[PDB]
Amino acid sequence: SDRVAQLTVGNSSITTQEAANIVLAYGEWPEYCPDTDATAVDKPTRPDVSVNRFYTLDSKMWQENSTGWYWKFPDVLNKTGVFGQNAQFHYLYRSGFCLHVQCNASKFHQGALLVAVIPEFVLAGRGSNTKPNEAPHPGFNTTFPGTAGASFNDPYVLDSGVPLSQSLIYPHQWINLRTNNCATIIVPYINAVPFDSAINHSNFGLIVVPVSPLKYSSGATTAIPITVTIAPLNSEFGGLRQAVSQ
Amino acid sequence: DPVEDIIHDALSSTVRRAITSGQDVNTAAGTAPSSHRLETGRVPALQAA
Repeated sequence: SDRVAQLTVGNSSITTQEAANIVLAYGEWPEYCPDTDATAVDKPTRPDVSVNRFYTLDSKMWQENSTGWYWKFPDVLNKTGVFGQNAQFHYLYRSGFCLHVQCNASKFHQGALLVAVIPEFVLAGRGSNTKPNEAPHPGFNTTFPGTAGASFNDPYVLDSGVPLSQSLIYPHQWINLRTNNCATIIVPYINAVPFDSAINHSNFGLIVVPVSPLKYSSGATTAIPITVTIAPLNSEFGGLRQAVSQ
Repeated sequence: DPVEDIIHDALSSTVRRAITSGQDVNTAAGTAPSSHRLETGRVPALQAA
């Protein structure tokens, strides 16, 4: 009665049989920018069916010695669908997201994933150089991975200095292969400005860390993939001009 | 009365109304929504410096 669940957005739907809950980040739904908070004078555009739907990224294979992955939003949806085109043609972007991560496994596999969102997930350069002119900084592809998504190098510190233990203060959810098989999170627009660019600043990042490593006996299925799907909700765009990829 | 070109202007040279009244503006001006208007004869863009 509470394990089964169906989400539906636009022309897409998602079923699930073992996930039990919907984590609403910070207890607020995605809403449109009210007039008392808007700064842009122009009229934005609100498709609400061309962009508000479930885009399914590629799958990442969970290995016995994996280290975790991260995505940036709305970086992933900048080349796919009408969302990608609107974000490439418009300067001001605003939207909440609905994340849904699936990693199914038999009742004999064991493991646990931590699926969290990090508002303003600033990455860090791993290096002991203390002068700001020779210090290492993460490359562009390492900080804005894109639809492919990037992997961690040392997830215990989330590649951002902060420990992973306290990362549970963020809107998070576990994928425990004994109880649930997918985790979902509805996150609103989290930013210090009414609108913002969609190709320069990524509002937040998604984190999938295999805390309890995958373990199974011989003969079971070795290829355990993880699939993420994202639905931008209550999206607005403004400031139309020629297409700028980045 | 005997000569009235001198009274007609004396009682006409009072404070001439030069209305340019200002208003107390506390904050910057907002904006009102506007749709598209396909009309002829009413052009707010054409000015004359």
